[PDB]
Amino acid sequence: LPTAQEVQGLMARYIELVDVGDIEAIVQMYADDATVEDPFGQPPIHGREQIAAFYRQGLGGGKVRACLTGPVRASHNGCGAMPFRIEMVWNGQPCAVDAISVMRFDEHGRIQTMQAYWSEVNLSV
Repeated sequence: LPTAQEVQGLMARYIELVDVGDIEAIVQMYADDATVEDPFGQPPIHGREQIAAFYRQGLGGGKVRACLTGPVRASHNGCGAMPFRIEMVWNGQPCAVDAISVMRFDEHGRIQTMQAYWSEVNLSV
């Protein structure tokens, strides 16, 4: 179970992997039975294949950038939350999303649950 410092490291690493677009490396951060709710409010997806498909759809387009917009907030029970911004292209036009990711890690340091808070009010095209 990651310490608060280790959570800061892991969640920062996740953003780095999204930024360079390494689908396989992202998927390996997840527990094999992990759930993802992105955006929060939508039905969860379950398991590494479904999670792989999700990131392939989102990042497979090639030109996606992601960065922390503030520090990772970490707990002492293997959880954390971070503010970030994703920049993509739908239109040929640049668009961006401001989001917050909340993660719970398991006792092996893998992501058990991820929830991403955002909606169209956080979108700019």
